[PDB]
Amino acid sequence: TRERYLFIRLLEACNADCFMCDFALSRDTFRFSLEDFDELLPRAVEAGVGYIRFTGGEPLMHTDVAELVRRGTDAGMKMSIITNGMMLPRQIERLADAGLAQIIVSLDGGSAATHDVYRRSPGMFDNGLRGLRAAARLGVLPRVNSVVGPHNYTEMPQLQRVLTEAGVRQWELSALKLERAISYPDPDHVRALCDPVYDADPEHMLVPLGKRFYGDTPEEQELYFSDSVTPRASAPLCHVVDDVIYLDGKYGRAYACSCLPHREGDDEPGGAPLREDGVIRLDTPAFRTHADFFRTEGPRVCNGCSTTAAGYSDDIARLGGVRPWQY
Ligand SMILES: C[S@@+](CC[C@H](N)C(=O)[O-])C[C@H]1O[C@@H](n2cnc3c(N)ncnc32)[C@H](O)[C@@H]1O
Ligand code: SF4
Ligand code: SF4
Ligand SMILES: [Cl-]
Repeated sequence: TRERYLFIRLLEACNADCFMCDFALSRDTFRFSLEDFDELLPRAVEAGVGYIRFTGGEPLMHTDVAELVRRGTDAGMKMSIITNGMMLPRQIERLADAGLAQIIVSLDGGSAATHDVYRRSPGMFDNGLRGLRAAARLGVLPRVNSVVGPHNYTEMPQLQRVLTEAGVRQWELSALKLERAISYPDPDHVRALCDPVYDADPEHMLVPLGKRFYGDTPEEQELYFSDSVTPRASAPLCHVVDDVIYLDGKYGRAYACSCLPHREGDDEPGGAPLREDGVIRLDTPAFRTHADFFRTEGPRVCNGCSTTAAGYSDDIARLGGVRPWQY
């Protein structure tokens, strides 16, 4: 059984104001605690977890994030953090010294003049870039997450060159996800500008993980551009739900992947309880029931999947295994 990924949404509070995210301007007060993490760590070890990725709102706003990285690393976990990068240059040295194995910075444009507008945070792009360079110089694996849609797809060729030159080693490029329909004026022009990004030489240009954000097959691309269904795990089964646990810290919920799958006709909270009788328990029968539904139904019903997760599941299907840091 494979090294699993544990996501912890440490908090919802954030310091940015992204148009597409429910946590924009959140001052929410929940903070996943060091005490919660100490109870969780042995459960994660015995559940087969080899990676712990902190996310939420903005993990660098969590005052204990470096200590959480320390304790995770001392238990043999590969620690990762997803950040908008605003505070990354100030904290990257302490995070690297605490054992941080990977930093993920979210960049949604090819320059400060566009990214800082989309996140309404002047200086965020430059600080993210600084932090990525410093992370690489400190031996931390640098990855970038990008959310692409009709508003920024023309910037992706430029962002590819920026990331390549900066020494970023992984790049998730995945579609904007919204409740409302998302339409592009000219899908052929999206392919015209972004096919060269995926068709670049992977040893000279950084090529995104997994599937193309608009789909790999004509059928996937038709479905993305016409009915706003994003690419998802293909074939008959989604294998991500065996290797990923996502903890919504604030509520009490564990999900079987980081896109937090929800049944259509289901008002109840998604996923499964993180606690049974106030005790943290992973892979509970309720969780396995949740994961089993999407293992078989995910490829059919999931509308908010990511390019990274879809390519991960497909490699398990085609090759029976994944490389390190493929999620
Ligand atoms: C919710 S953020 C939290 C971590 C950190 N604040 C950051 O932005 O990197 C986690 C990831 O989800 C992405 N994301 C947020 N809203 C999205 C949306 N509506 N559609 C697709 N991705 C989204 C962000 O760009 C980010 O890479
Ligand atoms: S910085 Fe991250 S958590 Fe904050 S609003 Fe943007 S995507 Fe959401
Ligand atoms: S297909 Fe569904 S359950 Fe599987 S990784 Fe994608 S969003 Fe998650
Ligand atoms: Cl890949």
